[PDB]
Amino acid sequence: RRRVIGQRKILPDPKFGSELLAKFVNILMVDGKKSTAESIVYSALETLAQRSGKSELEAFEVALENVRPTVEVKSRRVGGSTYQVPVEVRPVRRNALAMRWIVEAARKRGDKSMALRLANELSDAAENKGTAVKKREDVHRMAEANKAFA
Amino acid sequence: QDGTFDKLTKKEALMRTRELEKLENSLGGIKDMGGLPDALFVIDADHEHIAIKEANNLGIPVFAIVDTNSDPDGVDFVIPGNDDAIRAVTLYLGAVAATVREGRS
Amino acid sequence: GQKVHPNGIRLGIVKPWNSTWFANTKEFADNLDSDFKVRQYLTKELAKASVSRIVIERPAKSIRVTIHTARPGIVIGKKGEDVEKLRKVVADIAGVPAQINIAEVRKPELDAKLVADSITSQLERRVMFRRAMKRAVQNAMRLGAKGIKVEVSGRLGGAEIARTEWYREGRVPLHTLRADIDYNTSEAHTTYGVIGVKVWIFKGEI
RNA sequence: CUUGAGUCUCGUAGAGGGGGGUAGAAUUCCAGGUGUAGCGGUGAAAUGCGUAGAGAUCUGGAGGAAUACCGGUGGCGAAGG
RNA sequence: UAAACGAUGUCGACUUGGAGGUUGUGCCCUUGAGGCGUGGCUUCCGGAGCUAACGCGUUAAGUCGACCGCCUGGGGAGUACGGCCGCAAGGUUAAAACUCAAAUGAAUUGACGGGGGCCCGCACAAGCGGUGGAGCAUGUGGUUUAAUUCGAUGCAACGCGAAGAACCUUACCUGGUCUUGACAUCCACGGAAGUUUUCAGAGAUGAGAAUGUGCCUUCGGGAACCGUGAGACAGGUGCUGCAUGGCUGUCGUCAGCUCGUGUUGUGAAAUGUUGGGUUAAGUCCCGCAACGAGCGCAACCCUUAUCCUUUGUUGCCAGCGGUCCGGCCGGGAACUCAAAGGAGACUGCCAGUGAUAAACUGGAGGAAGGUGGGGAUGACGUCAAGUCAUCAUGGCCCUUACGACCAGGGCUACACACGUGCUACAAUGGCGCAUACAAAGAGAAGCGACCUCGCGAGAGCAAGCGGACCUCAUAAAGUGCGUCGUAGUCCGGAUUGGAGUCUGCAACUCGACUCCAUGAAGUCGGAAUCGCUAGUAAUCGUGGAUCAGAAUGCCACGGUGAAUACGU
Repeated sequence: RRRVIGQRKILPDPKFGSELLAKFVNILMVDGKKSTAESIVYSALETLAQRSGKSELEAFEVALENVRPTVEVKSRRVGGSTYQVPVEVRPVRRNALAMRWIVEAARKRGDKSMALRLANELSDAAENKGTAVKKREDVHRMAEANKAFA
Repeated sequence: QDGTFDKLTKKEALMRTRELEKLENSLGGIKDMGGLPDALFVIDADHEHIAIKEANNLGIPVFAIVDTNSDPDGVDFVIPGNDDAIRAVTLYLGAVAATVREGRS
Repeated sequence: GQKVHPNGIRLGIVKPWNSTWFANTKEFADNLDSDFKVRQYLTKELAKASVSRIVIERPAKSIRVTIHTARPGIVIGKKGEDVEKLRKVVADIAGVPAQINIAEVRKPELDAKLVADSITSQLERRVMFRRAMKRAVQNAMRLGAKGIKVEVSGRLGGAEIARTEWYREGRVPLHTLRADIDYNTSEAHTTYGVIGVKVWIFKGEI
């Protein structure tokens, strides 16, 4: 509320030396599994280079521009009455929700193993598909059309 | 001073020192004698109408220097002076000091 | 119940003890049981001693239990009999050739147990609960104890009303760790239920 | 006698009254044109109005009633006003 | 006729001030707008004064005077009757009977709102993880039963009491048995007893028999026990927290409680304790009629975040002898680790926002920046809260007994619902292979080293230790190796019966454990709902206590490790 907290300071990628990639493994952690994620997501990310066939240090974002969010519903029951009131995305969520848009359909897809199942969906965004993509298709509908109540 | 010496703690006693030094900063004038002063020489009326309101309720001679904004019904030896113009009040208090420093004759 | 006992939570300070000694696992338990046998049969049999505390120290197979008592002349017994006979009592009720010790209590107004003994001694005296209650309060104040809030247990009067007696006097900073409050209670088996008393003597600091 | 009360000279303000006209917006109604399936109504609804031409639009015409803005803790009157 | 109301009759005189408004006017350079004055009408503050009070306060509800109208408890009643008036509706004038002891007005402290604004908190928000889906373990509600004992069972129960239920346990039902017991003190009797055998009984007990027979014994016969009889008996988880103590939960680690003194008020009372920010706060400062004090928050405790004083045995092995290569012995205790004492973070400082203040912020220092991190500490109060089934505890009980001994069963039975947890539903997983991976603890009636087999259970052997010396006990997920590529699946484990291991006499009901077959539902769970703030969630395991034994419960320790928190 009235008080605020700063963003927790994060060391960079232990392998590529980039803090943005280090934050990425931190969201997929269920059951406390980064060492398994070492054989799951780190084994996934290592394969993401040659499958993409280019340097995944700064070309890593060539599939993320469409994913850029602009609005989400903020529940302001102002005066005791819930409203739509979609506030524009501030930087502490517009990038967090980008990672929240990744593995929603990548647990039990019925494939070899999610050691490389996630290594299927990533190039799909710069191959024009995958989970992160259609996330922005539904956001445009809830805003920009209800001006009488938005 | 004695408590910080050896009694219980060093740092907590130092905190109490640095705080209650503000308490002793308050009450700086009255601090010597047993109280109940003979008379009173307030330098205004409105700003401290409570002061006169207590000294007359107790019967102490208020030697005020009334402003002209003020309410001189309560005072004892009203002085139609001007309370602002710090030069003036310095002059008044200098005269009063000259009187009181040897009022013992 | 939200009123933890202040003495034990302050036992980490000069707060005294009543059974401090050493043992291995093969003989904690029996020695603890031996300590209760001497702990109970030295209180029921010693109602009039006005005992403040009995403290158990066990140096080596021959222990040095001391007893905190009010009147030095009354605890002697018939000139040393209780010194020997109760040592005879403990020589087998504890299983060691023990040695008894007796400690005086100077100004028994300063002991929360002994005062609570004093009021309890006069609670059954068939007196009214207010006048006698406040009368003792200043007695300690004239003799020190710079703060005590006085409590009497429930069941006051002939009615279902069983209330408390808060009655603070002075300074009893319970939540303040540096408080070393002197606390012990006392209760009286009344012809109607249970009537007790709780008193918190404040013995300065350190 | 002139200070109380009143007459005269002189101006100042005012939704102070009474009688006359007079303007425009606004509701309503009527006539005309265009063209059309809904109109209205409320917390959802029917009664209602309507396919004939309603609502909507502009063109006019009749009538009656009140005077937006200024407008105000403003003003006037013995009060009602 | 009107709430026709300023609920204030008209008229006159006197009595501090301020700010407006509207309308005249005099003087002044009106230069002008106006400045200096003077009139009238007018709205709002306010001490005197008045008022019960609110309030009025030069437009009085002030201080006086002249006249007029009205009042005399509430109801009945502005009603009946009569009159006058009115077309009529009805107005005005205007009682009484009877009934009650109040009806009122100002205001104070509670305050309930379908006043209001504010501000707080995984309250909501944003995510995570969940429960509810399945299947298993316990508990609650019901059914049955002999009992399936009792309590709690709105927030605050339902993996609770009850820290571990085969008999025992267990307070329940049945059956057998004794009735001064089976609990304990006091009597009579004699003598020790204890123990070893019987017989029956399920034991209870009953019939016993003996070995016996210790010591005081101014030698009873006691100290003792043995065994029986009368009594004061005890005794009973037998009734009352709605009699209690104590204890516990509840708002709630809530900041709110207050009190003295002082002041204000005729007083109920207020003040402080409110307001301006500020914060975890009744926090700080600013002012404030509050000034102090007390209970509260806070720290004073412990642990943890650095280094230092004092110290190295088993433990660390810096360095020296070799390595008895593991640091083994010496040996250093440099030093990991360890402990008897400390210091270090204290708004401390730069700078700023900010009233300068407080507060806050940017920055710096140092391991540690604004209670560093956690616990201990629950104010007044609060609820017939619950507890007489823990105990103690008034009153109510019966004492050959609603006392008891012993033996079966039952607390786990089912027809279902619910509470809680765990297990999954897999390939973030499984298999086996190689691999390094901790900490805290526990214990000579013990773990049990080691040694052999058991596919294992554990068993036969067994050191060691009184534990910086012995075991539990190796970590585990994990990574690389092939692996299936989602298979109701090598998932999962119910499940069943067989085979066996130990625990305890004896374990179907009601032991555990192992092996085998068992491969079910469930392939992520709707209505929904809850938990969640850094090492957090998420997890992974490890042990401990409780333990003859029988954890998904509970305590304790580590392993890995994110986002959400802008916001009232």
